[PDB]
Amino acid sequence: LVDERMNGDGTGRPFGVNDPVLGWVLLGVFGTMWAIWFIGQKDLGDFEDADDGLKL
Amino acid sequence: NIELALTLVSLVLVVSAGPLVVVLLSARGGNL
Amino acid sequence: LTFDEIQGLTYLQVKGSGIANTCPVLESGTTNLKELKAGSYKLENFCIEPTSFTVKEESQFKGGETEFVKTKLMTRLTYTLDAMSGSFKVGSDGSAELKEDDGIDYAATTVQLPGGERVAFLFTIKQFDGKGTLDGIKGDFLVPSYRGSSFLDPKGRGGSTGYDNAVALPARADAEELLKENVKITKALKGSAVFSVAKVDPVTGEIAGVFESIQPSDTDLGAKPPKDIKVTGLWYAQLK
Amino acid sequence: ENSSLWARFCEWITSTENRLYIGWFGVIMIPCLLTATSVFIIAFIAAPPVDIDGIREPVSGSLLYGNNIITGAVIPTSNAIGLHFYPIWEAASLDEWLYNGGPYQLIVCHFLLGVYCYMGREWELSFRLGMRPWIAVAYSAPVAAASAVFLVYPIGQGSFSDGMPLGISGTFNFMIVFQAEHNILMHPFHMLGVAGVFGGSLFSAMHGSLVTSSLIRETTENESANEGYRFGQEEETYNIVAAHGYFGRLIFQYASFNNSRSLHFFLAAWPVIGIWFTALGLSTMAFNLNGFNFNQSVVDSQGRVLNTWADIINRANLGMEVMHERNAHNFPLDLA
Amino acid sequence: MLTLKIFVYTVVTFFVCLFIFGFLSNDPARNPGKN
Amino acid sequence: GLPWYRVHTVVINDPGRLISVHLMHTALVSGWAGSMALFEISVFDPSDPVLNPMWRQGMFVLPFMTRLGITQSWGGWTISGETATNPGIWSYEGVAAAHIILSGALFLASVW
Amino acid sequence: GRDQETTGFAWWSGNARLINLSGKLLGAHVAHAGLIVFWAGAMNLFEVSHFVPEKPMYEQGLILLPHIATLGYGVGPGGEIIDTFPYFVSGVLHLISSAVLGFGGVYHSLIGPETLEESYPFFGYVWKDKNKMTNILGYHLIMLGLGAWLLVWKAMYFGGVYDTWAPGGGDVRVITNPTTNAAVIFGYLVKSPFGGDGWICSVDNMEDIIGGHIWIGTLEILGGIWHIYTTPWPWARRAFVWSGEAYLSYSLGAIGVMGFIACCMSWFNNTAYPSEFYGPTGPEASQSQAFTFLVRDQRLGANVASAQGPTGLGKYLMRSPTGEIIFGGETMRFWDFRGPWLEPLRGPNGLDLNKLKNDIQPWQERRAAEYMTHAPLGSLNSVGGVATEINAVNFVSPRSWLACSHFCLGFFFFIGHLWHAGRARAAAAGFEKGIDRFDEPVLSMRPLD
Amino acid sequence: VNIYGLTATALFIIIPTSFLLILYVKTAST
Amino acid sequence: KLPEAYAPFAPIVDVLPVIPVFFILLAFVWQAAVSFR
Amino acid sequence: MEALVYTFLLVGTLGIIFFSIFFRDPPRMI
Amino acid sequence: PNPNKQVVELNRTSLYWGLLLIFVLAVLFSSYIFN
Ligand SMILES: CCCCCCCCCCCCCCCCCC(=O)OC[C@H](CO[C@@H]1O[C@H](CO[C@H]2O[C@H](CO)[C@H](O)[C@H](O)[C@H]2O)[C@H](O)[C@H](O)[C@H]1O)OC(=O)CCCCCCCCCCCCCCCCC
Ligand code: CLA
Ligand code: CLA
Ligand code: CLA
Ligand code: CLA
Ligand code: CLA
Ligand SMILES: CCCCCCCCCCCCCCCC(=O)OC[C@H](CO[C@@H]1O[C@H](CS(=O)(=O)O)[C@@H](O)[C@H](O)[C@H]1O)OC(=O)CCCCCCCCCCCCCCC
Ligand SMILES: CC1=C(/C=C/C(C)=C/C=C/C(C)=C/C=C/C=C(C)/C=C/C=C(C)/C=C/C2=C(C)CCCC2(C)C)C(C)(C)CCC1
Ligand code: OEX
Ligand SMILES: [Cl-]
Ligand SMILES: [Cl-]
Ligand SMILES: [Fe+2]
Repeated sequence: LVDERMNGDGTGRPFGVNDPVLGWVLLGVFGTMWAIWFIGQKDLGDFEDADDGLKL
Repeated sequence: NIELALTLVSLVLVVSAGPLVVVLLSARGGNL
Repeated sequence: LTFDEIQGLTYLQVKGSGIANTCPVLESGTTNLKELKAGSYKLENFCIEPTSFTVKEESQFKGGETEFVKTKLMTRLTYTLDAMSGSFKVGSDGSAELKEDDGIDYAATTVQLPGGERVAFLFTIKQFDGKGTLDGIKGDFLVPSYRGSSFLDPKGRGGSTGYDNAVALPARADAEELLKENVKITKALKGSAVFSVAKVDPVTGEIAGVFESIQPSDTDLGAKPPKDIKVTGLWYAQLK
Repeated sequence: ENSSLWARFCEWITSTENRLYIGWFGVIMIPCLLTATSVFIIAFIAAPPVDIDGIREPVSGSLLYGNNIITGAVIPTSNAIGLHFYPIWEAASLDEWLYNGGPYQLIVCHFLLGVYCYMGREWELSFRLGMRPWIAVAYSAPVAAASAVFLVYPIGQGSFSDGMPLGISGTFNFMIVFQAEHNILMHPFHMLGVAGVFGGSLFSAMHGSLVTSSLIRETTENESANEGYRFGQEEETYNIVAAHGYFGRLIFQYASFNNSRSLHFFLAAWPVIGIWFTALGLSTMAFNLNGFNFNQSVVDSQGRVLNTWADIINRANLGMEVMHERNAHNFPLDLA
Repeated sequence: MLTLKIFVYTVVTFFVCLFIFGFLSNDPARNPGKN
Repeated sequence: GLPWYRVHTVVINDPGRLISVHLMHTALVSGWAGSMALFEISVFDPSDPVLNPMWRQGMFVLPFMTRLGITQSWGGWTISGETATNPGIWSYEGVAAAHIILSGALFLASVW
Repeated sequence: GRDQETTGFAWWSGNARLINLSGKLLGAHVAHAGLIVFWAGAMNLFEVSHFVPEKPMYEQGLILLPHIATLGYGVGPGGEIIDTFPYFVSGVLHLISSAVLGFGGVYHSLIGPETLEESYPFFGYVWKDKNKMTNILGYHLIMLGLGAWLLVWKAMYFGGVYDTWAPGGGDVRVITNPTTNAAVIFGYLVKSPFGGDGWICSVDNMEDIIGGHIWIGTLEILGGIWHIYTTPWPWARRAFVWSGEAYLSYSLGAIGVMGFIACCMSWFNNTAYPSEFYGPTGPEASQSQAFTFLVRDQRLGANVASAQGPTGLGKYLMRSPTGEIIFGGETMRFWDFRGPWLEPLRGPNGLDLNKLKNDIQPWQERRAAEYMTHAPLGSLNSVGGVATEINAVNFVSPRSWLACSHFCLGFFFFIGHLWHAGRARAAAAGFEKGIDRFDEPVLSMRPLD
Repeated sequence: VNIYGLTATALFIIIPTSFLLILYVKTAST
Repeated sequence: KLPEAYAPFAPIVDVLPVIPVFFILLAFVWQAAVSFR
Repeated sequence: MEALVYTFLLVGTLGIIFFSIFFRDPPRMI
Repeated sequence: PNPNKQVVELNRTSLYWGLLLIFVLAVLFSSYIFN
């Protein structure tokens, strides 16, 4: 046909991914920043006992 | 029109039935 | 995809894919072009899919030649002519007659020039009557006016409905600018198209090929000169 | 040191010592409202004309296409798209995106997602400064009204082409067409919204003048009275008793508010509740609930129609609806 | 166009994961009020 | 205090304000370069390069872009008299924008 | 009763007095749950008494009877109402149960204990006890999970539910094969909310609906058992506020989204909200108009395919932006509409005009002409046209009442989220009464902020 | 009478006139 | 309409939906009776 | 031509917004 | 707290030279500018 499309306007794809690299973008960027948060979780407090939130 | 009149009688017996709780409970007792 | 691969899909699977804008390719069948049996055929599922839109644009420069330039498409996927009914006749030697009567045989389409000029047109083959051998079914269709007669401009002027003058300029309501207020010309022009049958599948009664048409663009109800647009691409039909 | 990379980033994002506070809503608010700001200014100036109505006539809204500040607008998305999601990457060319009203849906998606997070960080800085939270609840009323015009009314009508145009004269078209199709003037929630902005302008002038007319004499007549207040002074620079005891004389004594804290709650609650209703009134007419239709309501004996002022509003209403979107309608009922 | 879509999905998920893990990184303790 | 012709000598003693005040001049020079190239493109007539060329039309900074390779435009036209099929990013308007984007970046650096 | 100076709450915020009063708060909810069941009993019998069989269910202002009709009680093929007595039993069983819920709600509000902590330790709770809060959260998920299995049992075993997509017209269909495929069920959830997707408002058949409630039934039974036997993990201690007003604000933001979802659910969907009972959707009535004049004018000797409109796009049939043959006009925006009267005319490549020139059925033009004159536009005094329409009919669609009420309720409960989540986060921090006036934290900050 | 020279005259007046007025009224108040 | 063994009780049914509007009003009467303490 | 004047008035208004935030007269306490 | 802060001064005799200079240049050159 005349031009080139991505062809996903009304297809209902999961999180709008149609190249599998887009799903690894979703997992890579979430996973990179989950890991930065997880390693940095030692500076956030060890809320280990049961009554250890901001409560009233 | 008895079907319209009973609807008004049913309205008055119910629209009083709330304050009649509040009035009677104010007179005798009063723990409201 | 073939015709049977399209019809083996549900509506929600073909929706939003661009498959619905395409003619069925004729994968089975050979290019021998003679085992097509002579005689008359009423021609249904006749569909035409273009591949290029080039317009005869005058050159930007002063001594430049006027050729057909590559364009990019503004309307999205609304340009395939599809499901046209008509009659198809072939001779004993190879002389063929293509004719369509009803169907979706027009497609309004805006296309943009390299330079920023948006030329709009309706891609049609409507009321086609073409004769000739299976490499060329040369004939002429008509191009109707791109807007109807009851179309109204931004100032409310139009052919059938409308003011017929510039009402917001009450002293110069009718003046020497009556080219675009006093006449809204909706005269239909003519276009020529060349079909060439390329593949025959006689066991199913399916024939396909390549088409080439040239048609006028748009006159803005008689306010700009219409430009010539060369449309090429594929086509497909079902003899049955 | 002991602090990680993420922990020093959290103490910078939530830092109250930034000049503009960021917060965790500001890592959404800033890259959204810089995206929508940059593509607004480029499309208000230089966008090519837009097929708003889906009928393949383009509508110009840009300064470079013969528009001024009043008549220029970022044109809403095409009617052929509807509520479909049309980003840049779903177009073939960038010019097809520009032709079909693509810039509008990119502004509106980032603007709405930016004002939802602007509301979130008005909460957040209040929590970081030790404040009570509900300035965000007050800002939810222009947020809901922005959400009604750009999101909810397109959702109800089925196209972003029915969303409000991003411009001055495009807004006016949006209002005039709305009153023809929904009769917004005869809707009580718009009536309450007008009472919120007429009351909110009355009360801004009322509270603004009683405080100004009760200023303690601190300066001379050679210097403005606004120099009698020092920023950070702990005394209270006007006389609330003299202001109350004046407005008490003016209408009624118990009509006034002797409580300045109760005064400023009512001063907040009259516009915010009024705009809450006209944001919902716009959102109920999004679903075509419409305004009161009292047309041919007064009828005399022998069954004949006496006109009212509502019948004259209808003559002004049905003049607009026979002329709005003048080429779109092939069929006699504007159901879209 | 796909290069733009990959880039926007890296960008948007960068800022969404800043949002989510920011409130998971002990937001309710970032008050001036002591208890 | 100082006379009117001596005001800029507050910068002779501190080098940090000397960065900031050359950055503002550099933002104005490239801010002129993009603005003059936008003005010249908006009035240039690329129709006849043979008998109405750029020096005939008053173009001053357009022969300096064209001297170092920039021959194509985002309006399709070129200088040699043909259509640009791929203008690229380094058009006349791309460079007229690349100097304005640099003008605002140098502006912010001067405020810093 | 209780007063201001012993609580610090005025009369206008006096339900906030019973935050830490577990028994009073229980009677507050059970008496309120009496009202929801009382309204559902009373408004059901109001709609049974005012039901007229000569008129459609959507014409009469009925919003609760289409819910019992969608379950398939008392409906026939094509949405015809067989009997009204199944709608009467649903009204009385709620109206009688409301007195039982009303009794114990009045009981625990007046006579029952103020805090049921020391006498009834199973029901007692402190808001900061994170084990007991998940324990009560787990009990109610099992109730929501077993409630979701009632819809599955009624569709699979107890007579079936109304399928508007059934072959032979819409009637009650036992859903023998509910869709338990996780790629299909969790494909709605990750779908985009925009045009052509509609997040979960496009669920197009009842097999995905009933098979989806198998998933929501099992996950809530499993997620209830999960919260009974666990406490929130330390990352969840770190993120939440653990007060009773916080738990309210968590529920208010969750339920304010659900009001927005059911707003767009009843407006767009016609499978869980069948058009025989709720009337046509916004998209359905606008597509019904273009279909009605495509059959009117085709019988008057006009080719509906070759007919060019005044703009040049096609008056009756045009092409979708993804290439489907759709209806022309301003209803090009609703081209992704699917309806059970329209889908018999639709092939792969959009609508099939060969099928549409020869095989328009007489029942389809009956139903599409009904939907055009019952478009979901009306007025606030229930007039029933565009705003430029005279007082002739008496109609506002239930879809127009269901969407408009639940956007407003969904909007205010988002405001109630912003109120209580701001307050509970600030009241747990200590500064909900105001600035301390001794250590104002702005005064310990560096100026030129 | 051109658009340039009528406003180039006005800018060569007012931009240096007012600049000198900015510096004088600054100075005469000291 | 209702089943015909209950249609004489249809006058009571037309009053039954508005009753939860009276329940929010009863909270204001009860608070007026204790003088809004 | 007038579009050049329009953008200069819009850039000039956004300039004052930039100076009113980042070069405001700072509120001195006490 | 920049130590390099100076003030500009312009007395009225320098105002009268400056205003004269830009009017005499406008008397001179504008005959050529209007051409
Ligand atoms: C088309 C597809 C689209 C994409 C899919 C979209 C849907 C995705 C939805 C998935 C579900 C998401 C739910 C995540 C919940 C996270 C909640 C959380 O904050 O979770 C918080 C908890 C915290 O856990 C606890 O964290 C603690 C932190 O300790 C630290 O601090 C302690 C003191 O506090 C001690 O000092 C200790 O020594 C120190 O280590 C302890 O370590 C505990 O052991 C530990 O259990 O995290 C945990 O439980 C585990 C968290 C879950 C696992 C996360 C995996 C992330 C992805 C991995 C894959 C990446 C791929 C990369 C690709 C690269 C190439 C491109
Ligand atoms: C690279 C070039 C350069 C640089 C950095 C300087 C820098 C300086 N000069 Mg020198 N100067 C230069 C070129 C330069 N000059 C040239 C070419 C001349 C000959 C005309 C002079 C003659 C000169 C004198 C006679 C004096 C200075 C002085 C100064 C100092 C203060 C300037 C001031 O306050 O102006 C303030 C200027 C104004 C407030 C307005 C000036 C407006 C005029 C009309 C120009 C209009 C601006 C125009 C838009 C820009 C176009 C310029 C063009 C080159 C592109 C400063 C150290 C003074 C000094 O040393 O102080 C002790 C001093 O007395 N300069
Ligand atoms: C759904 C609405 C609802 C519910 C269930 C409650 C429930 C409650 N409120 Mg709240 N309240 C409400 C709305 C509600 N309120 C509203 C709208 C306001 C603002 C006006 C208030 C303002 C308010 C204040 C200011 C206070 C309460 C308090 C209370 C509690 C004690 C009640 C009491 O002592 O009354 C005694 C009153 C009566 C006995 C009067 C008679 C009312 C009865 C219950 C009506 C029952 C009628 C019904 C038909 C009976 C059916 C019986 C069955 C067998 C069929 C109670 C749990 C108090 C509290 O916090 O306690 C610590 C308190 O101080 N309320
Ligand atoms: C929220 C869900 C909901 C929905 C979608 C509907 C929808 C409908 N109802 Mg039902 N109804 C509801 C709740 C609902 N109702 C409740 C809670 C009750 C009990 C009171 C009833 C009782 C009821 C009866 C008795 C009847 C209906 C009828 C109707 C129909 C027409 C209604 C009409 O004309 O409204 C007109 C529009 C309004 C009244 C606007 C409401 C706006 C409210 C009042 C807020 C106003 C804002 C204001 C400032 C706040 C007030 C407080 C402030 C002063 C402090 C329609 C199908 C009628 C029908 O068709 O029967 C077959 C009918 O006879 N309803
Ligand atoms: C009424 C429902 C309800 C409620 C209120 C809770 C409440 C809670 N659960 Mg429980 N849970 C429930 C139902 C519920 N649960 C059910 C039904 C299941 C079974 C599936 C579980 C299984 C479960 C587990 C296994 C765990 C919890 C945990 C928790 C706690 C923290 C949850 C949290 O912060 O999520 C925050 C959510 C996220 C960070 C996910 C990101 C969300 C974004 C929006 C993306 C979501 C994508 C997803 C596919 C949905 C897409 C559609 C969406 C856009 C609508 C909290 C006490 C945790 C805990 O401490 O329990 C001990 C825990 O580990 N829950
Ligand atoms: C299920 C939801 C829920 C629950 C349990 C609570 C519970 C509570 N709220 Mg919250 N609130 C909610 C939703 C909820 N609220 C929502 C949705 C909003 C936004 C509108 C608010 C806004 C809000 C404020 C602003 C305040 C509370 C307060 C309170 C406390 C006492 C309230 C009281 O005595 O009422 C007394 C009842 C009245 C005075 C009568 C009000 C009736 C109004 C006018 C509506 C009338 C109904 C009308 C038909 C609706 C028209 C709208 C329609 C068009 C949709 C209590 C903890 C107060 C508090 O102490 O904070 C902790 C407080 O100041 N709430
Ligand atoms: C490019 C953006 C868009 C352009 C918009 C065009 C219209 C702009 C209208 C607004 C003009 C400014 C209004 C008044 C500002 C003010 O008084 O600031 C007061 C502050 C004083 O603060 C103090 O300044 C002190 C230095 S001093 O005292 O000034 O020497 C410093 O030490 C101290 O820290 C500080 O507190 O000034 C400064 O900080 C720096 C001097 C600002 C000089 C004026 C700039 C004029 C605009 C030129 C921009 C380029 C234009 C050409 C290109 C388009
Ligand atoms: C006297 C005279 C002279 C001189 C003149 C001059 C010197 C002029 C100047 C001029 C100039 C010097 C100009 C300039 C301009 C500039 C501009 C115009 C700029 C702009 C910029 C911008 C606009 C930017 C923006 C931005 C930012 C801010 C950031 C980033 C982003 C953006 C891009 C947006 C001479 C000797 C020659 C002779 C004649 C006369
Ligand atoms: O989009 Mn804007 O305005 Ca809601 O009606 Mn139909 O569509 Mn359209 O016309 Mn009328
Ligand atoms: Cl219009
Ligand atoms: Cl139409
Ligand atoms: Fe005040």
